[PDB]
Amino acid sequence: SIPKEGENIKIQSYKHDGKIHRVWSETTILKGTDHVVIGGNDHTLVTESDGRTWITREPAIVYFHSEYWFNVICMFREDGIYYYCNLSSPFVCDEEALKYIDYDLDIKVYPNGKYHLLDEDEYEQHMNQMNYPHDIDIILRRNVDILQQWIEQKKGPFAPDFIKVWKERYKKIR
Ligand SMILES: Nc1ncnc2c1ncn2[C@@H]1O[C@H](COP(=O)(O)OP(=O)(O)OP(O)(O)=S)[C@@H](O)[C@H]1O
Ligand SMILES: [Ca+2]
Ligand SMILES: [Ca+2]
Repeated sequence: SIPKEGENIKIQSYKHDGKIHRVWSETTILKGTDHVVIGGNDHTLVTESDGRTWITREPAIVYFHSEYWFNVICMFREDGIYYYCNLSSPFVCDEEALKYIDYDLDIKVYPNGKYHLLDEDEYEQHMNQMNYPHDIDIILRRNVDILQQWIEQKKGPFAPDFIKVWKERYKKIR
């Protein structure tokens, strides 16, 4: 169930109601442990819930954790490193894909370190429409606070040395 280094995997995101949200066709595995999966992708096909497709324009390093309710996408744009963080179930991985539930809230981090919590409106609507249990609401709000602290502390994928190591490792394997 732990992906191997050099493996190309699919990533499948779902909503709480079981519907597919988004699928990324190809991510190369850089690190696979029981707790952490790091991958890189570049010009991967992306499929939306209506089947519509688009191809990513730039490389990304992706960070998944088995014990935290978020995952982190690290983007290399012309004026520096952008992060897009999903609030989410932790991941599971099987032969089909690395899989998680998308829980609406998102955090964007700019090259200057500024972060913004996005999609409180999306979250409120979906939590009512799909009847998220109280304990999911508590865990997600706890994990928003944990993720803001990781960003402020430059912990995990927010460490500049993390970016140096994995961006170079992906450039070599690709
Ligand atoms: N797994 C991924 N691999 C590569 N790029 C990704 C990945 N996930 C997100 N991105 C990039 O991160 C940015 C935001 O991701 P989106 O696909 O917009 O996700 P999202 O923010 O969860 O959207 P909503 O709120 O569900 S419509 C875009 O630049 C994406 O290309
Ligand atoms: Ca999201
Ligand atoms: Ca969202």
